[PDB]
Amino acid sequence: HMLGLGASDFEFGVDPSADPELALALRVSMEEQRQRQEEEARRAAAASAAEAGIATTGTEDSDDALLKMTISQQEFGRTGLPDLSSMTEEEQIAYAMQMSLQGAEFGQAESA
Amino acid sequence: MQIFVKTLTGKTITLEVEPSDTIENVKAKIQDKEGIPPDQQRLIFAGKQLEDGRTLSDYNIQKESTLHLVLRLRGG
Repeated sequence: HMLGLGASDFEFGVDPSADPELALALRVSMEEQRQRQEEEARRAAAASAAEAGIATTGTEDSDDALLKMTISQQEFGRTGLPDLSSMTEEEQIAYAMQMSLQGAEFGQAESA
Repeated sequence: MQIFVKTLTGKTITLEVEPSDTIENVKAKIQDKEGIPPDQQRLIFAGKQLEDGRTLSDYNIQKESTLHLVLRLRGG
């Protein structure tokens, strides 16, 4: 006999009820995957439901209201500036670079 | 020579610099004029960012040139 397939096939490989650490580990991973296929199966069904079956479906009380109410409180929140600390040095750089090359350019642009 | 720098607030400042001056020296000049840290000052010209190791002449910047100033957020 040897230890290749005799007494070396029980290392936490006999049953899930033989250890609450392996039973919960496999139960926590199975539930996590379900959340990904769920939030992805619910959002996908809702998007396609607003194209062929615009009628009721599950949650359609404030569809455009959520689109307007969300952009109404955000778009109406201090808009007298192109934002500064809300972006980055590169985003702010795009602003200065976007105006720098857009100053004196009457014939010399980016032609090939 | 003298040059102008426009900030995100459309404010333009006039400074006295030479073509052999480095960009880092230009940022220090803006700080002494306003009070902003040179580490957060960025100079942009013709769509090209100026490098602290490069001089104004390297970017063909001549007197009365208009440079753009940007804020850099990377210092804690």
